[PDB]
Amino acid sequence: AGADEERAETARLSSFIGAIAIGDLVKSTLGPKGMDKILLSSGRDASLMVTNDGATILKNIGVDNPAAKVLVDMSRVQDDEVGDGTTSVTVLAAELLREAESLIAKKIHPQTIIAGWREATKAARQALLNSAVDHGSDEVKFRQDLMNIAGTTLSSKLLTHHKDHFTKLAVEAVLRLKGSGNLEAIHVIKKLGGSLADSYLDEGFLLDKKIGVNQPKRIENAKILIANTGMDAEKEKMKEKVERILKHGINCFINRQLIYNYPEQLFGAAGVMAIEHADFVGVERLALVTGGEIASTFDHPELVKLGSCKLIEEVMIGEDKLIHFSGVALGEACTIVLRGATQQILDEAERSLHDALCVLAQTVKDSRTVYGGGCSEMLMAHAVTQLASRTPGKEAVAMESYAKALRMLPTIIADNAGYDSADLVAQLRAAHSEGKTTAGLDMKEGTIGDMSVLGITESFQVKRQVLLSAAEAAEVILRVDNIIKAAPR
Amino acid sequence: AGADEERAETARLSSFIGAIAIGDLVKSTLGPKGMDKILLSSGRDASLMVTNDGATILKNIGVDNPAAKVLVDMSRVQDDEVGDGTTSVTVLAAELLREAESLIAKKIHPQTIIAGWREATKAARQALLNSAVDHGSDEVKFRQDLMNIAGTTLSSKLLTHHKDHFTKLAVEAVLRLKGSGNLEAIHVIKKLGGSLADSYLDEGFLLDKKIGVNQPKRIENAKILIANTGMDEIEHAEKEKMKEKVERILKHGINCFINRQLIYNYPEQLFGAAGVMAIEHADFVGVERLALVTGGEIASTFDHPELVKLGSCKLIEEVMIGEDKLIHFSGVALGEACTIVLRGATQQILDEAERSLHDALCVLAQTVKDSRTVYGGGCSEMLMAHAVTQLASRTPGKEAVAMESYAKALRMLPTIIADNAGYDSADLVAQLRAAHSEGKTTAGLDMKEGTIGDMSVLGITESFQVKRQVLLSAAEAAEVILRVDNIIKAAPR
Amino acid sequence: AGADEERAETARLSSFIGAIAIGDLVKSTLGPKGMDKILLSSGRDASLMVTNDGATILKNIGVDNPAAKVLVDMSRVQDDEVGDGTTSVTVLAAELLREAESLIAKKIHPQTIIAGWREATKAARQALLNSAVDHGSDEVKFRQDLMNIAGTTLSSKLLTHHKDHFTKLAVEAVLRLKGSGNLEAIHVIKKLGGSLADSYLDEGFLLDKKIGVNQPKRIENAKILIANTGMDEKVERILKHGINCFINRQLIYNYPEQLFGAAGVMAIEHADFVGVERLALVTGGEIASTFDHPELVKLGSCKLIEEVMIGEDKLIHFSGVALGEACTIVLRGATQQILDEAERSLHDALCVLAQTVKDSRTVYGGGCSEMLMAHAVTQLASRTPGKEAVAMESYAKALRMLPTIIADNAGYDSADLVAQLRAAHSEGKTTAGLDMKEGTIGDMSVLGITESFQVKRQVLLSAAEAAEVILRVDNIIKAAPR
Amino acid sequence: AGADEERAETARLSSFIGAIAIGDLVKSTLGPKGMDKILLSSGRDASLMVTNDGATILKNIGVDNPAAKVLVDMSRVQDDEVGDGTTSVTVLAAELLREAESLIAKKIHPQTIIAGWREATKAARQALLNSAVDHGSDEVKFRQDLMNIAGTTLSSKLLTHHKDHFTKLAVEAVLRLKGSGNLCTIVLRGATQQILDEAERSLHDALCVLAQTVKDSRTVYGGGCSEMLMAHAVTQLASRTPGKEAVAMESYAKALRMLPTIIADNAGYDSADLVAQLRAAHSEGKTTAGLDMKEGTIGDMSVLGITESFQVKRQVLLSAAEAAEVILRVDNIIKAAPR
Repeated sequence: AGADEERAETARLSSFIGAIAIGDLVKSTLGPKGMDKILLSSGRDASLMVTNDGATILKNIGVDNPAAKVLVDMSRVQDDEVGDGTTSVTVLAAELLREAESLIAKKIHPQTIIAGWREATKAARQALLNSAVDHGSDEVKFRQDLMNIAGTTLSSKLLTHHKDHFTKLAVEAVLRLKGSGNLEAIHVIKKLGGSLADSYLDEGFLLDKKIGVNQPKRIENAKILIANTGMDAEKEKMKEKVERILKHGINCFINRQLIYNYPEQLFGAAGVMAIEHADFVGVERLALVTGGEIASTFDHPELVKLGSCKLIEEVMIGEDKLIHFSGVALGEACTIVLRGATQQILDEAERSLHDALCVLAQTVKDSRTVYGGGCSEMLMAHAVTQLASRTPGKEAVAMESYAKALRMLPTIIADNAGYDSADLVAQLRAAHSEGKTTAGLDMKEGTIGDMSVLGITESFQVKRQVLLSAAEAAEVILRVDNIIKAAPR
Repeated sequence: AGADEERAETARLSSFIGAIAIGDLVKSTLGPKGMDKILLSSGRDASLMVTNDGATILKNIGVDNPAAKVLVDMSRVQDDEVGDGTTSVTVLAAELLREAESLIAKKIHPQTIIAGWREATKAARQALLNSAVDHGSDEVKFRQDLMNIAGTTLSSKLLTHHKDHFTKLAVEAVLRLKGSGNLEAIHVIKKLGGSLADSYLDEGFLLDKKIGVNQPKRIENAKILIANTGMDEIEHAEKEKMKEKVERILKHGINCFINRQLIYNYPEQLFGAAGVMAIEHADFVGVERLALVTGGEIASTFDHPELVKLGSCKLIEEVMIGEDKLIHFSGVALGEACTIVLRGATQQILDEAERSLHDALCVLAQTVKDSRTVYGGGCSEMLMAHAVTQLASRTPGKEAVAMESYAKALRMLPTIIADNAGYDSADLVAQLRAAHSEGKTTAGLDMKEGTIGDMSVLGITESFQVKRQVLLSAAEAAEVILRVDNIIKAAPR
Repeated sequence: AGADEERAETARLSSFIGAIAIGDLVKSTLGPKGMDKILLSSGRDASLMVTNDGATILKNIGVDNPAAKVLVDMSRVQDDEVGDGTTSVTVLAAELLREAESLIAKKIHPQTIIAGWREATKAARQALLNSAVDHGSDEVKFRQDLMNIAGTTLSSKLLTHHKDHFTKLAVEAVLRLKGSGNLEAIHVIKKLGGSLADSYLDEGFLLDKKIGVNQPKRIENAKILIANTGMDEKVERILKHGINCFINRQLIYNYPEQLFGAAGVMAIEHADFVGVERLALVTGGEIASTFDHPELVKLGSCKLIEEVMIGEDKLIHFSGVALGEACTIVLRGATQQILDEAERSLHDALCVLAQTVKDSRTVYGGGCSEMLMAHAVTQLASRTPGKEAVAMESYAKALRMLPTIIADNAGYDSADLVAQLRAAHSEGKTTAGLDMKEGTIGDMSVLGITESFQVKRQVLLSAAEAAEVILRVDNIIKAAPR
Repeated sequence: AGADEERAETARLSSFIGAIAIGDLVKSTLGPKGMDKILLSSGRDASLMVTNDGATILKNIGVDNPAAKVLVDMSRVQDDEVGDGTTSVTVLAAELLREAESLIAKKIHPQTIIAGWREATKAARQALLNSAVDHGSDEVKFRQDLMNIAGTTLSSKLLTHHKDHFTKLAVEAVLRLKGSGNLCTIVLRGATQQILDEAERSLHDALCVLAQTVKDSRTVYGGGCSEMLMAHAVTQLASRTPGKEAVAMESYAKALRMLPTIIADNAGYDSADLVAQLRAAHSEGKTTAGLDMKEGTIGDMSVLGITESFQVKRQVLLSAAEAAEVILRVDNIIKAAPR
C-alpha cells in the first residue's frame, strides 16, 4: 500500500494549491486575447511543446504529488461531446477555493457550507436565466448558424486569419444531425494541397485507403460489406466468396482487420472494391449512415447485410489519394472534410475544427447560450448579492460567500484588455444593474460596450459544467475518510 | 534483524490502534450531518469509490498489517439480520479499547478482567432487551407506523428539511410487503417540479422506458416476459429467430416484454404489429423486484415463455404522473410487492429518493419479526445510561467491574449526535440526562433545536433488533484481541 | 563452531535464562481455564499455528542458542510413557533454577548440594506421599477404563460439552496399545456428518480410495499387494495368489483396471505412502519392487477387506491382521470448531490413558497434590542435614505458586485463595482442592479431576536426578547440520 | 590482534597456561568426592555426554589454539600398560610448572633444574621402599579381592553411592582372567553415541588394574597411606645426598603432601586438621594407618581393606619423571620457514 493519510486542514490545503497553479497559465489563454503556450519537461519530453488548447497539455503530463490530474481528466469528456471554446471551466472552479480560508473563520463544518450548492442552483439559475444572450437559434437558421462562438474559439488561435471561414463550414455539419440527442458519427480530415477557401464538403464519409494497384476506380449502386472476421482447400474459401458476391452486385468491401491475398485477385476482375484493415471508428459511424449490418462469418452477404447504394469512389482531390463514400439515406450522419494551403497553420485547422464541431451541436440543441466578455458574470454578481440577505439561518452564509466570487471575473477580463480595472469594476457594475444584458467588458474598447455587437456568445453547457464542478471537488477531499494507497495512475 | 514480535503493553497497542483509526472515519458518517467520502487504490482497483454506507467500504479493502479485517467482516452478518440503520456498531467496539490504558493501573489481572465478558454473556441479556424504553412495534401500527426510524436513517442526509415527510410514507409500503418472501419489490423515482406535499403513492411499479415510437398504447390481461439474454441457413436463421418469438408469443396472449439489456432491431417490427409492448435496456434493479412481484419466472433462452414464465395479469399502462409520464405495472397477485413512486420537491440531487427506497423496507421486515422497538435520537441511549448505573450495582464484586465501565460508554453516544449538530456538546449532555431521568421515554435529542425535545414529533425510532444485534457486534473481534495474553520472548535491545 | 566456553557464574546463568522464558508461556495453558495461543515464524513456516498442547509446539521449534531443547526433547519420551494430561512438567523444573542464586551465598561445594537429588527419591515418595489417590486399573477394565483423567485433559480444551464423550472412546485405543509394540500406528481423522455420539471406533485401518465404479463389493481371505513402482503378466500370477486387494502408492495404469473387475480383485489408486508403511508392519509385510513382487515375496493377512458408506462419504476398511501390533480409530463429529479440535484431544487422550492403565497410581488434581506436598516438605528441611536441607526447603515453597496460578486464571482473588486453600489440605483431606467455578475450596473428586502418577514423577525427575548434571555440564545444545 | 610470536618469558607461559587450564577440570575428577561433568557439542554430536575418566574426553576433541593436544595424546599409552587409578599424571605434570614462577626470581640456569629429571631416577627409586606394601593377596582371595583400589578409582566418581557395589563386581572378572593367558562381557549404563564408546576406552583402565592385583602378588595400602610414609622418608633423602642430587630430591618430596589434603577435603571435614594427624601415624611406623574420609581423621586402612596395586604405584612413579622431563628440554614447538 501507500497509506498517505489526510488530516483536517492539511487535507483541504492540497486541493487549494492545485487550483492556484492552474489558474495563472490558463487565464492568458481566454478568448480574442488568448495566447499560445510552450512546455519543456523532465523525463521523456526532451523539448518544448506548444498547445493553445489547455486540455491537450494537461492530460499528456502528470507532474507532481498533489492530485489535480483527476480534475483535469474530467474536462475531456466535456471536450468530446461539447467542450471547449475558450478555457474558463477550470479557472472558475479554481477561484472558489480561495474563499475556504475565510470559511475557517466560520469554523463549524464544511457540510453546513455545502448548503451553498443547493443555492448555487438558486443563485446561479437566476444568473443564467437573467436573459437575452441567446438569439434563439430557430433551427438550422440562415446566418446565425455561425460567425459567432466558433469564430471566437479560433480567435485565441493564430489560424484564424483565413480559418475564420473554416469555422463557418462546421455549423452546416451540426444542423443536419439535429435530434435524437447529439454528436455520433462526425469525423474530420485534412489534405495537403492549397485553395483560397481551403475546404471541400463531402455529403458522405471520407476514408483514406485503397484495395491495391488494380481494381475499378469508380463504383455505382454500391453495396457495402462489413466483416468482423478477416479473410485470412484454400481455393474453397475463394469459391464461397465469389458465388455470394456476384448475385448481390457487391461494389465495395470494408473489413476491420487484415485481408487475405487470394480474394484480392477476384475483386479486381469482379468489379468490387475492398479495404484492408479499415478503422472500426469509421465503420460504426458509417453503419448508422448505410443502415448497418450484422457482421458474422461469410454467410453474412445479401439480407443479413444492408448496404447504401448511392455513390462510392476514390477521388484525386490533390496529392494523397482518398476514398469518398457518398449518399447517406439516413441523413442523420455526415462528415465535412478539409483542404488547406500547405502550411503549419493548415495542420492547426485540424486542431480547431474539432473545437468548432463540438460547440455548435450543443448550442443548437440546448437552445441556450450566455453573453461573453463577462456580461453574464457581472449581471450574475448583482443578482446574487441581494439573495444572501433574503435567505434564512442555514441558507444565509453559504450563498453570500459564493456571490462575491463572481466579482473577480469582471476584473480578470479588464486587465487582459490592458486598461485599469479599478475604474472598470463598478463602471461595469452600473451598466448590468441598469438592465442591459447585452452590455459587458469590451477588451477592444478598453472600457465597457455592447457585447451583442461583438458577437461573442458562450455555449450554455460550457457555463453549467464549470460552476457545478467548481466546488464539488473542494468538498470531497476535505471529507475523505480512511484514504487508501497513493497516485491516480 | 527481523521477527515482528512484541511485549505485553506493545502487543495490546497494535489492536488498540486499529480501533481508533476506524472510529474517526466512521464518526463523520453518523447522525444528520453525516458526510460522503472517497478512496483511491492501486492493484486491481479501477477508480475512486464513495460509499455512504460504512460497511460496504470496509469489506472491499484489507488496507494494512494491523488486525481489524476480521472485525469488519462480521458487520455483514449484521447487514443481513437487519441492516445498516445508521452506522454506529463499529464506533462502540472502538471505545471498549480506551479503558485498557486505565487497566494497567487496575493492578489485579488481565485474565481476571476477561471474566467481565463471561459477565457480559448475561449482561448483553440484561441492559440489552430488558430495560424500559417504548411500548411499540407490533404488526401494522397506525400512529407509529412511522414518524420513526426512517427519519433517523434519513437524518444523516441534509434533505430532511422536507425529506422527513417523504420518510413518513416509507412504512406504508413496508406493511404491504410483510409476508412470505423477505425483501425485493420496491422502486422509487423523483420528479422535476411539484407541491409542498412533495410525494405521491402509486398503485403499481414505476418505469421511464419505451420500446419505440410505435406499439399499442395499453394492454389488459397482460402477460409479462423477462429474458436474461438479449434479442441481439444463417440468413434464414434471422427469419427463424423472428418466427420462434411470434409462435410462442401469440398463444400466450403476450401483452408486455421486459428485457434487461440491448434489444435486436428485427423483433421490434414484430412486436408493434402483434400488439405487444416491450422495454429496451430496462435496468436490473427494477427487474428482480418485479419478478418477486409477478410470481417469478425462470429466465433462460427463448424457451423461457409459457410454463417456466409466471405472469400476473391486471393492467400495464403508461400514465398520469403530474409532469412526467411513466409506465405503471399494477394489480399484482402477490400484493406483498408494491411501489412508492414519490415525486421531487426539487433539490440538486433528488436522486436521493432512489437510495432512500432501499432504506425504507429492509429495516421493517425485522420490525414485524421482533414485535418490539426503541426511541431514536439517543433517547434509548441516555435512558440505558441512567438505567445501567443501577445494573452495575445489582451485581457484586467481579461482576460489577466490567458492567459499570460499559455504562459510562453510553454517555458518549448523546455527545456524538450533538457534535454533528454544530451546537456545543457539553450543554447537550446536561439537559438530555434530566429528561430521561424523569421517566419520559419519548423525550430525546433534537439537533435542530440544540436541546432536548419530543423524538416522536420529528419521528426517529429504532427497531428492536438494531439495538440488540449492535452491542453483540461491538463485542466482536475485540474479544479475540485481549482474551488470550501470549506473544513470545525477548532477545535484548 | 566448536564447544561453547563459559565458566562458573556466567555458565550457570545461561541455563537459568532458558527455564524462565519457557515457564511464562506454559503458565497460561494449565487447567480448565487454560489459553489457546498463536505463533508466527519465517523461512519454512506458512502462517499461524495454534496448539493448546505445550509439548507439540516445543518439539517443532529450536529457535535460539541458549540451552533448553534437550530438556524439551525429553518430554516426548515422557509422552510415550505418559507425558501429558495437562502441561505441567516444564513449569516445576524451571522453578528449580531460582534457588541457584542463593547457592553462591553458601560459597562451598555445589556438588554436595547435588545430594539433594539423592533426596529426590524421597521426593518421589513424599511429593506423591500426600494422601491416597486410586489403586486398581487391573487391565482393560470394563467400567474403570475412563470417565476421570481423560476428561481432565479435555477440560482445559473448549470442546468439553460433547467432547467428554470422545475422550471416553480414547481409552479403548490405549487398551489395544498396551504392551511393547512401540508407540506407533495410531490414525485419527474427523468427518462432516453429525451425530450425538460424535465419534466411531473401527477394528481396523481406514483408507479413503476406490478402484472405480466397476469391481466386486467385498473380498474374503484377502491377499494384499503393495507396489513401489507404478503401473504406468499381471493376471496370470495374480490368479495363483488369489489376490483380493491391491494398494499402490502413486498413479495407476488404466488397462489392468478392466482385468481386476472380471477377476474379482479390488485395487486402490494413489494410496498414501504413510498408510502403506504401517500396513506392511500389520500384514507381515513384503518387499516391493517390480511386478515380480506377488506370490511368496508378498505376505498378506486374510480376515476381510470391504468398502462401507459411513453416512456422508465412502471409505474402505482393512481389518484382522495376524501380527496384531498396529490398529486404527476413525473419528467423525457434530461439525464445529470444537470438532476440528477433536484432533487436538485424541492425540492427547491416547497418551494420557495409555499410562493410566499401567501406572497403578493417579493423583488428585486442581492443586490438591501441590498444597499438601508443600506442607510435608517444609518439616523435612529442618530434619535433614544443613546444606542439602537448604536446597530442599527452597524447593518446598516452589509448590506454593501452582495453587496461586490455578485460582488466578479463574478470575478469583489469588491472596484470599491461598490462605483458605492451605488450611483444607493441612487438615488431611486428600480429595479437597481448588474449585475454580466455586472460587474457593472444594472436593476435587466430585469434579472428576485426576492426574496420572507418572506425569507427576517425570515433572520432578527432570527437575531432580538429571539436575545433578546441570551444574556439572558447562557447554550445551545446537542444530544437527544438513 | 596482530600475528603471534612469543619469546622467553611469555613463550614459556603458553606451555604454562595450557597445563593450568586442563588441571581445573581434572582436579575435581580425583578423590572420593568428584564431578561427573557432561559435555554437548556442535557438528555430528547429538547429546550431552558423561565421562568420569578425564583421559578419554581430552582424546575425543581438540578445542583450542594453545599447545596441549600432543601431551594429551600420550596419556593413552599409559592406559595400555596400567592407565588410571585416578587421573594424577596430567595434574602432577602441570603441578611442576607453578613452581617455575619462583625460578624467574632464581635467575640461575633453569636448565640445571631440568637435569633434576635425570636425577628423578634417584627419586623414582626413592619411591620404591617408601611405597608401603602389604603381604596377603593369596591368589583368588575370598575377601581382599576388591572393595579396595577399584573403589578408589570410583571413589571420585559421584555414582559411588550405587556404583561402589558394581566396582566390587569387576575383580570377579579378573579372577576368571588368571592363569596361562595374559590379558566374557560386562554391560554398563550411559548416554548414547561415539562418545559412549568413550566408556570403552575410559573403563579400559579399570579392568587392567584388578587383573594385575591377582598376578602382581604385591599391593600397597590405599587411602593415602602410601603417600604420607613416602613423604616423611623423602625429606631425609635430600639431606642424605650430595648437594647436586639433593635439590631435585627435596622439591619432589613436598609434592606428595598435597595428595593427603585433596583426600580429606572431599570427605566433608576440615582439610588441614587431617594433615597433622596423618603425618604422625605414618612417622610412627604403622603402614596400615591411613586417611579415613568418613571418619574425618586417621584410621586403619586394612580394616577398611582399601589397597592399591603395586603396579599402579610402581609405574606412576617411573612415568611421572619421564613425561615431565621431555617438556623442559624441548623448545616451544615452532619455526622452520613456510609457516
